[PDB]
Order: sequence, then C-alpha cells, then structure tokens
Amino acid sequence: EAAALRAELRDLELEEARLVQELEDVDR
Amino acid sequence: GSEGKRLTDQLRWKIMSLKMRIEQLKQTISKLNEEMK
Repeated sequence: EAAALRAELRDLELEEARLVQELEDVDR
Repeated sequence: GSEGKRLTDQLRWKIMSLKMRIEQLKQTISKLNEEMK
C-alpha cells in the first residue's frame, strides 16, 4: 500500500524532473 | 488519526501535488512552444 504509493511517487518525480528539463530546453 | 494513516495520507498528498505540478509544466511547455517562431 505504502509501497505502491512510493512507487507511484517515484514515477511522478521522474516525470516531473523530465518536464522541468524540457522547460529549460525550450529557452536554450 | 494514527501514525500509519498519517503516513499514507502524506504520501497521497505528495502524489496529488505532483500531478498538479506536472499538469502545470505541460501547459507551460505548450504555451512556450506556441510562443516560439
């Protein structure tokens, strides 16, 4: 349960970090 | 309530906050690409 939720969290963190990079890349 | 439920809730909250931010980033990325040339 907690384990499932942590897994999901990790995925969304990874996806967030990709998106922030993608924002950075539009300028540069 | 209890220690365990407070943990689950906090995790559920982080998840909800993360999806909101993820959705904002997508929109912000689209607007900027529309702005572009």
